[PDB]
Amino acid sequence: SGVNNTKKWKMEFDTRERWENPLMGWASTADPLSNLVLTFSTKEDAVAFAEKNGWSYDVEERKVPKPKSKSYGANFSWNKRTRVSTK
Amino acid sequence: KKTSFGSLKDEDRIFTNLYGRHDWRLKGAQSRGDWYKTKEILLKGPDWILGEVKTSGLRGRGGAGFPTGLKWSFMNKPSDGRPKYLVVNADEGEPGTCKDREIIRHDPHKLVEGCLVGGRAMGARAAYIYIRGEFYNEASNLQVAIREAYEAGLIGKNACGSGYDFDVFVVRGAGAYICGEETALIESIEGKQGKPRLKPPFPADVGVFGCPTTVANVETVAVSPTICRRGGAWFASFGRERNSGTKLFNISGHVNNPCTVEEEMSVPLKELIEKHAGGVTGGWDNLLAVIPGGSSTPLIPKSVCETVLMDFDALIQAQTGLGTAAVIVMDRSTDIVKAIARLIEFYKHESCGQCTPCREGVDWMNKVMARFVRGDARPAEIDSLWEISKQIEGHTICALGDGAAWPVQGLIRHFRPELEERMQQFAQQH
Amino acid sequence: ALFVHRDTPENNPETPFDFTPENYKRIEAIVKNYPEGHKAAAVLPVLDLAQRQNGWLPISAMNKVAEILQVPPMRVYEVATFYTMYNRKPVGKYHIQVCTTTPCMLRNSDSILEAIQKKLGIKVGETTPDKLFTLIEVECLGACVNAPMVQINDNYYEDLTPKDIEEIIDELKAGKIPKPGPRSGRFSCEPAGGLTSLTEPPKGPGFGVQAGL
Ligand SMILES: Cc1cc2nc3c(=O)[nH]c(=O)nc-3n(C[C@H](O)[C@H](O)[C@H](O)COP(=O)(O)O)c2cc1C
Ligand code: SF4
Ligand code: FES
Repeated sequence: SGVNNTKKWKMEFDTRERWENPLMGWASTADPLSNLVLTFSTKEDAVAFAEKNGWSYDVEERKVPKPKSKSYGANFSWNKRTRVSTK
Repeated sequence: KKTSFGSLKDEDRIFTNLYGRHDWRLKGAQSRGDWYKTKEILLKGPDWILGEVKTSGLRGRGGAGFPTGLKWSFMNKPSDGRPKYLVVNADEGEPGTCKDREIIRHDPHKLVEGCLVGGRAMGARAAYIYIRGEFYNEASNLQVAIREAYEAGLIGKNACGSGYDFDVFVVRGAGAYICGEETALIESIEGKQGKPRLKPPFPADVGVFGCPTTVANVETVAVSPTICRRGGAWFASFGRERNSGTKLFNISGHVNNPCTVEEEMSVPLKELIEKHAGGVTGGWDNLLAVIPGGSSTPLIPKSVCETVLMDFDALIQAQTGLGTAAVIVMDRSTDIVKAIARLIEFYKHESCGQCTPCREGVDWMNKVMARFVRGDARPAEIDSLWEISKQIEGHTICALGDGAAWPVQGLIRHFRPELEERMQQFAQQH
Repeated sequence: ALFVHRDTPENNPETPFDFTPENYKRIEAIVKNYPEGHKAAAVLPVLDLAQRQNGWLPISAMNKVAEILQVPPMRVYEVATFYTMYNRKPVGKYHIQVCTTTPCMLRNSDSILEAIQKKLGIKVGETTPDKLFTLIEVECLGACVNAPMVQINDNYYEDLTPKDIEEIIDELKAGKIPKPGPRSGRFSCEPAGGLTSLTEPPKGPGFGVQAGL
């Protein structure tokens, strides 16, 4: 439930091939950017960093949980369906 | 004013058939003044009825002691389309308390009239009486009285000729001390597990079936008709101020004659035990400790019991509470640690399990207390037990968690030397 | 006292159960005590009725109550396991319940418990080989001033001594119904050896009534 890993913007790159090492079966890669992750305070900062480095980018809007109406008393409604059958 | 309290007269006693020596059916109840001018009371109006109760100074007899007049007036408001109900708490579960049993089986018509008079004050259409399932015979007595009242026009359509419609329903419990808690009682009537609700909402807004509700103790409701007939001022002439009226007392444990008796509020605890119960077994000096208001209240040692009065404010000063006014007496032959450990074992068996501090905490306290009984512990654990109880108290949904912490705190407060001495004995055998 | 169910030849969803035609009339009156749209309020009394007819609650009985009231079976299971008066295993024809909470403990309820075990030859929680008696300990039964007391089926036997309870068991073995209430001198909750109150004649109607009615 914690939300502390949803505060900052991140930049990541496309995933490329990983293959099995013939000797040990380990996951080999030839992609030098496979583990590169950058943290930014705002979308604008991340976009500016991508442009000056020449990377084409896809920005995705921040998804914020919608505010909800919570009511403990609705659990015992006289005539509504929100009445719970157990606690 | 009155400086000394007690020595109540039979003319001022309310529950005049406490011992069932007279007829409990309508014929007897009517001869004793019940159902008299009930029409006059009903036509006087809810606000007048609430005035008589507010002026009487009546406080809840269920164990929390909230002022009844103020509490009952939360229902005094316009209907919004929902029915309104009065719930009478006849679960009588607190160990040591058996006062409500005598009203139900010997004075049922005071309860039935109390429901009508109290129900009118709140504008309720019906009363549900929740009576613990174990009281099978008492509940059957109550149904006979209700049928008599229905057949005599006293309740039902146009009750007492007042033009007010009232029904009295009796619903039985199935074995659960927690179902005496006001919201757990409501959840039980609705057919669920007896698990208390959080507050808000309060029952006066969302109660049984989601409708406005007031939960009142059997004794609180049963005395209400007489307070209106004889007046609130007459009721307030008893007991210390803010501690008004006559209270039913259960004296059990190590007394010569355990009994139930009606006595004035603020009576000294010593006078109550000796005047009515025949004194402590082995004499007063054989007293070790008393639990004044049922198992939920902390014990007090003999030194406090010497001068303490029996009312809400007097016993709060002695670091306890009036509770249900059920006096459990323990003489010096008692294994005090064991006696309190059996009470924690009771709360362990009665916890509903809903909320963490009681579900886990009370069971934790039981395991520690069992070890304290044998002394198989270290003195440093006494302060751990004190701290654990303080994490249960005031963090639970309902007051059962508080009622399990208090007996532990009372034992540690007044009998710490006994606990440590027992631990020393155990260690020297090992 | 397991709070899970495992199907058994004598206790499985196919175990025969059904209310009698007479009990369906009682069930109908129970359901009318509650507002329309809240038939679930009848679960506790209808479940208890099934136990009175049958003596205990097979899972089939719980499934029947759920079906009659249009209630999910799990919600009936929750109630059957929450409340201790419901018997989810068959009990003896006489279910002896000894209160052992502190107020009854202080008046020597252990001697009562010891006597019943010696006379019946069982330990707490067991049934006699003839399935006549089941013995358990219980919490306060709300008869504390009358301790030590027991409850057998729907009756309270109070102010007991080891001799008194051994008599009651002997009466139940022979089939007689023993009168409930204190087995000592007194009748109910009065002080033993004489009333210390309520010795005057009760006042009549209209006594002390405030002016203005
Ligand atoms: C665990 C627990 C058990 C209770 N049992 C009872 C009871 O048996 N009878 C009762 O009147 N109140 C009982 N109460 C108190 C009720 O919750 C409530 O305060 C009372 O019914 C209000 O009625 P009153 O205003 O007349 O005191 C209990 C409370 C708790 C926390
Ligand atoms: S304090 Fe205990 S009885 Fe009360 S709601 Fe929490 S778990 Fe249930
Ligand atoms: S302690 Fe046994 S009836 Fe209350």
